[PDB]
Order: sequence, then structure tokens, then C-alpha cells
Amino acid sequence: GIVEQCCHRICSLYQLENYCN
Amino acid sequence: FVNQHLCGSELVEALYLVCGER
Repeated sequence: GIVEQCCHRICSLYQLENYCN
Repeated sequence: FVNQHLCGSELVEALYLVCGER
């Protein structure tokens, strides 16, 4: 999940594109 | 934002940034 990957942990902005619905 | 946690409003801001398009 985006929260677990990017809020709880650190993600790159590139890893957010998978959540563009 | 580089190597930063992204939560709440700041996560929203990043998501709009990445998903915006012409």
C-alpha cells in the first residue's frame, strides 16, 4: 500500500506513479 | 522531499505532482 511504502517507509516519487488511477 | 517520509497532505501534494498531465 502507498501509505506503508511512502509514509511508514521511504519511497521515491517514481514509486508513486503506480497509484495514479 | 528527497529521502523524506510522505504522509497526509504532503503525500497528496506529491501524488498530484506525479500524476498530473497535459
